Amino acid sequence: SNAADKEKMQIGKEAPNFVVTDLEGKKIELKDLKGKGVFLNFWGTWCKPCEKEMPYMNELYPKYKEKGVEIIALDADETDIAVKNFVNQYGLKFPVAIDKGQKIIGTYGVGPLPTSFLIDKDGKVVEQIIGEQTKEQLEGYLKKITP
Repeated sequence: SNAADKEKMQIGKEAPNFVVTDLEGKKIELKDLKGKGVFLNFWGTWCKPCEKEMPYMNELYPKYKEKGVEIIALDADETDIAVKNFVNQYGLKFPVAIDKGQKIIGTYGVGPLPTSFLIDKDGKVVEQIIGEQTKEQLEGYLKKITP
């Protein structure tokens, strides 16, 4: 079997590492991002609260990226075509990746979408956030994990 079968997300403890390819073909490994805050967002193109908040994230991203915060938007296993088209129409600049198999979703215990996790520079999960957030709200979270 695999040890990751029994990996577990705990508030105030190290995030379950994962490895995905983003839509620009680039490798993301969560552990590689130690030194940065990470806003880990689980989403979908059909989820209206996800759709409405993602422009907000997009307007916040340049601001917080320089400050060493990464946004990783994990899509809930839709097609490459459905997702590339969504990202395209919105002009998203932050990393987007499809969680093939919904594996990472399972590891993270995600049900309702959208769900976000705040991961700080140590790679510790500090907060789990459920439901659509406002731009003001999102910026708050992003400040909370600025390195």
